[PDB]
Amino acid sequence: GVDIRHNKDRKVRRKEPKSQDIYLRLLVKLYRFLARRTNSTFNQVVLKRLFMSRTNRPPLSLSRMIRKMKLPGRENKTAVVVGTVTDDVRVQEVPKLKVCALRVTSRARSRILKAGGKILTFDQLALDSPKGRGTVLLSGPRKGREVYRHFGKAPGTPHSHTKPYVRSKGRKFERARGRRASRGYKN
Amino acid sequence: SAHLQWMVVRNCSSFLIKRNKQTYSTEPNNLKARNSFRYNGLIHRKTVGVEPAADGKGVVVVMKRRSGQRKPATSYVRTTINKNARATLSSIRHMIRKNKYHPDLRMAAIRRASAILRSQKPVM
Amino acid sequence: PSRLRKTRKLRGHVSHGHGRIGKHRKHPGGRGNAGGMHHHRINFDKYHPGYFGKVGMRHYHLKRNQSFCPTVNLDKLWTLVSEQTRVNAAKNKTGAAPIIDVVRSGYYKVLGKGKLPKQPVIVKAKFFSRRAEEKIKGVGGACVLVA
Amino acid sequence: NFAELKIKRLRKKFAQKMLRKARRKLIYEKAKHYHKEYRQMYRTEIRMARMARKAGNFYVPAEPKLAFVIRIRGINGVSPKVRKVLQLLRLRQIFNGTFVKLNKASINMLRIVEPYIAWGYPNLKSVNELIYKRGYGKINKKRIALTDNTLIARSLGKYNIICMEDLIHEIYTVGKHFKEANNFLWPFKLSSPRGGMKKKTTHFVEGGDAGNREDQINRLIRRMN
Amino acid sequence: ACARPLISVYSEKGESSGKNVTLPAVFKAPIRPDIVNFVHTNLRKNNRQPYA
Amino acid sequence: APSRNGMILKPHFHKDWQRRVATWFNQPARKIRRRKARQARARRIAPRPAAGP
RNA sequence: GAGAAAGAGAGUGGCGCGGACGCUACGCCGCGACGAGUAGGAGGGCCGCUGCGGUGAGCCUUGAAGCCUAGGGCGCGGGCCC
RNA sequence: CCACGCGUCCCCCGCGAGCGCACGGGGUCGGCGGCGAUGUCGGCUACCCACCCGACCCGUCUUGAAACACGGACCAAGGAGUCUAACACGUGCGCGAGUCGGGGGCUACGAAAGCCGCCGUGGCGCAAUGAAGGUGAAGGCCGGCGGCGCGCCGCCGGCCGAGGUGGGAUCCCGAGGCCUUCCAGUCCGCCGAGGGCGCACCACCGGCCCGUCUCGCCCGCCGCGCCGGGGAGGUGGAGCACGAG
RNA sequence: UGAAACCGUUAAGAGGUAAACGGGUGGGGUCCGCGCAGUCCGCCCGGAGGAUUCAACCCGGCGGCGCGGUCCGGCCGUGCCG
Ligand SMILES: [Mg+2]
Ligand SMILES: [Mg+2]
Ligand SMILES: [Mg+2]
Ligand SMILES: [Mg+2]
Ligand SMILES: [Mg+2]
Ligand SMILES: [Mg+2]
Ligand SMILES: [Mg+2]
Ligand SMILES: [Mg+2]
Ligand SMILES: [Mg+2]
Ligand SMILES: [Mg+2]
Ligand SMILES: [Mg+2]
Ligand SMILES: [Mg+2]
Ligand SMILES: [Mg+2]
Ligand SMILES: [Mg+2]
Ligand SMILES: [Mg+2]
Ligand SMILES: [Mg+2]
Ligand SMILES: [Mg+2]
Ligand SMILES: [Mg+2]
Ligand SMILES: [Mg+2]
Ligand SMILES: [Mg+2]
Ligand SMILES: [Mg+2]
Ligand SMILES: [Mg+2]
Ligand SMILES: [Mg+2]
Ligand SMILES: [Mg+2]
Ligand SMILES: [Mg+2]
Ligand SMILES: [Mg+2]
Ligand SMILES: [Mg+2]
Ligand SMILES: [Mg+2]
Repeated sequence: GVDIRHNKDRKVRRKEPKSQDIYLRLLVKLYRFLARRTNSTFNQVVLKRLFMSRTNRPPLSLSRMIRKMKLPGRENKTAVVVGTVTDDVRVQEVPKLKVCALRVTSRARSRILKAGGKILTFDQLALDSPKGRGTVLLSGPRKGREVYRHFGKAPGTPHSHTKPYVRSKGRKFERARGRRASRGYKN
Repeated sequence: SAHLQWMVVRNCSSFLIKRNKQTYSTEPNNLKARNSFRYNGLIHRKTVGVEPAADGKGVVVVMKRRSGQRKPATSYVRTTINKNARATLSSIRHMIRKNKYHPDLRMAAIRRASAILRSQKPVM
Repeated sequence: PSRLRKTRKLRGHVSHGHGRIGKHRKHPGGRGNAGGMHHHRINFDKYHPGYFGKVGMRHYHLKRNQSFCPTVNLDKLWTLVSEQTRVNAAKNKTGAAPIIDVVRSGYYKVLGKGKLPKQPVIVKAKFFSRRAEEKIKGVGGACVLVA
Repeated sequence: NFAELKIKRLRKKFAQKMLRKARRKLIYEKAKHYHKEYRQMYRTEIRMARMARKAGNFYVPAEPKLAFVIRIRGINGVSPKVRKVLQLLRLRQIFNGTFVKLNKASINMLRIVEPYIAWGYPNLKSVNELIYKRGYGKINKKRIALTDNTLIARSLGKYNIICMEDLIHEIYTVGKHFKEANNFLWPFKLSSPRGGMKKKTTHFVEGGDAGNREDQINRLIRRMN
Repeated sequence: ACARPLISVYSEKGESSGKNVTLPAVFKAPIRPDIVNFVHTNLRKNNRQPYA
Repeated sequence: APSRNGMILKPHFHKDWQRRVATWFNQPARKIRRRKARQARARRIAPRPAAGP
């Protein structure tokens, strides 16, 4: 007999992507090699972010791309997301960028290549910098989805600003007893 | 390329057969006849195949050239070796080694040619 | 696909994933949304506050077409008109401001959220925010009304 | 060319061979110095008892700094305050053993688990033969048997513990890096006792095996491994 | 890849003609058996009569 | 018996709805019937505008 | 595999034609610790049934499906092959 | 005695060659002997029988079933979480501030498939808040003109421009150093004290929009009015704060 | 086609703690191994053989690539410019 519990004995991570497309799995076959035979911890983060889900790879937009590139120090540096560099239309000027992503929106490709930057993908990033030397890794807003507004401390409860699941927003749809001091009680 | 069409062929090919907890592959230019990446003959640019001859005796050796990849009729060149068992194997060894032609299959082709010639010398 | 579903793994298990003590009975809590104020009050007040009661003025023959007034923000104002107009506005030394009819794009009201780039405009709309028209004045440009 | 590129390979190989030979002479003379130190430690507590009796006084020897706990009661039906103390003593299975240094913070832990452990003051032969026969090491949180000095030296080189008698010296003569040296050791999987226990449930004072059995833990160790 | 070879046009006698058209870019689109199997699954369910 | 969290909702299936159900399996049959009728009308009014007045 | 952060680094000045296996990378290999279980949850099935699109230049009157068996067997097992 | 040479200054009293034995990173023999054609060899399993040890009949509801609890004589076949709709979340796929033709139309398998784009009507999303009339999501700096007993701007010209603090995977810089005979000595790679620019996210402080309350002064004109706009300070919101559908 | 429960008969075996079961062997069957003088496979040495025989050269064909540092000519660019 051994006095240990087995509740968390199985760690819960991914070790392969749940996707079944072959180009992503060739990227995985490349970065498995580049993560265990380099001492760069960039390749482990790229390998771990290739496994992740669509909701764990949120799209990073172009006006946040350029904004996080306009910080000092990180000039003429390539810059890497693992998700999708979408266009942002509420920005007019666009500097030249060295972007490296899995899939870039066609309008964002036109926007970047018009400004004169270049768009690598990951098999080109491996040839350009195997240890990831001189990169800026970025990621989209992971709490950007609307389902992280329904989460947390429940409504009908003091100091909990949670959007409740309501079938149609109006004045008749959950405004009346929990929501008012006049009728019932306020939270 | 090669690694995409391997990941297409690897579970979906008509040459693959799977029974009795053993996996095989029946493409004509396969050495050791097993489903793997090194041995599959349809995929690569350069490929060695060993077949018994159209005659009862002799070993034909199949070499995939580099130019007509998309051209199947003018892609594979045949050469027939109807000789003694030692010089047949030295011919196949010189063709694979000294031409730098896909050197991982260098011993598997010699094993296969040695297994063909044993079947062609008469039954006990 | 029933081949992938749960019931293919629950054959042989004599309760089929619903328990021996509490059997899978038919309707143990009432049908539907039953018992709002009686025995599911804890759920309807921990998770749907405001669900019971009346509030506000009853408006009988409401027509969603009288109150049609869609909005657009100033940071996507220039996305209405093609890029050549604003490029030529940046290249023009005359000071000829481009004319942008937001109603032609399909937005009646202009609200002002974002930074608006510094070159003039003639923005014509059906309504305006206070901050939107003064952002248009701050870039220097006119707010034309239209009915 | 491969003329100087050849010879500098065996230059580097001969360099590290002589380095390994210097290390073996180092740990040889460290073991000799330890044998001298243990002779002096054994003879001085006889010397000072003799010089106390020669005057007619008494020589109280020092209270020992090192005990060896063994878990003699099983998994089942353990009170949780008794359970957490055993988990911090790393006595999880039945018949595990652990070296434990003594102080007020530890004796009051051991009296909480007095019904479940047998512990006493282990002899130099006990601390030797436990390390050599049943002593393994928590290397990369795995359990690798101590077969060579490099398994000890790679984990405990920065505490200047680089052979096996360095580990034995740090355990027995309880040193500065006793915490690290002992937590290196995996808990000793001792066998069930040959001959047999007296009585598992009652204390050693009342004719049993639980609790403090000070000099008599060595008789238990000799037949548990 | 990026390259577009020059694909020959064959006469009805079998042998190659002098006509020689370049390979269109459709033949360099990505090969995805996942998307092919998914669309084949969901579209072969459309030519299907009811039963009850 | 509602669970932890979700929309409380009003499905209008309290009536007998399986008796009154409109299956659309004649959708391509009507999309052939209309264009056959339309080709016949466009042949019938022979030079006149096919859409009508 | 070596107790000690890092180059079996480049440069300038004083005959015999030979070398096993491998790597379905979803593959193969190496260590360590562990294995109770009802209600329940999840994973893997080269476990099984019926039909459909592909495929095996599949099988079959020189005897398929089914059924029987003191025959030979494989798999922890569902089952399966002679 | 795990001590072995010589040469140099001063304190104190970096490649020697061979063989061999092995308590040395898990067993080998480079050791043997018998019996085998119609009476014998192997076959763990599957057939019958014998013996020792073990051994209550399943399902079930139950705190507890072998129960003097109910169901069941035996066998073959049929036999019970399905389908539609709504919702929620997790996953995979396409596109992406958009997205979708599902309704219509145009041209055996095929009632499929393709196509429309001045068929995006429309749905969802890109904006919230208020019962409602409604309103509807940064600012900062300079020059001029007890307004004086807004050193604080009413209005204009110019400029910077879209928060901060802590933690933060990644990266960037580099005091020094990674030897082959030694010194100077460049290039490539690597390690690293210390220091940065800090993703996502979390916590906190700010800021903006809508409702509400309080305090208070100023501005606008086609209608100078029971008109309209504005600020400061709390507070209510399923908000904004460089999309995420 | 002709299963199962159930039954008749033949053969074998057994029988006083109802039968049946798990673990362990033993005995008897029944068939199988087509057992019943027991494996081959490379390299070397020797002994007898038999070939139209190897190496090197010459001619022809086919193929691969220190890359012809830089041979001539094409075609392509999800490259640029005039
Ligand atoms: Mg155990
Ligand atoms: Mg458990
Ligand atoms: Mg768990
Ligand atoms: Mg169960
Ligand atoms: Mg359930
Ligand atoms: Mg029950
Ligand atoms: Mg229940
Ligand atoms: Mg109950
Ligand atoms: Mg139910
Ligand atoms: Mg009541
Ligand atoms: Mg007990
Ligand atoms: Mg005994
Ligand atoms: Mg429930
Ligand atoms: Mg278990
Ligand atoms: Mg018994
Ligand atoms: Mg019951
Ligand atoms: Mg009951
Ligand atoms: Mg009862
Ligand atoms: Mg119970
Ligand atoms: Mg009873
Ligand atoms: Mg009764
Ligand atoms: Mg009952
Ligand atoms: Mg009954
Ligand atoms: Mg739910
Ligand atoms: Mg999702
Ligand atoms: Mg709607
Ligand atoms: Mg009949
Ligand atoms: Mg009889």
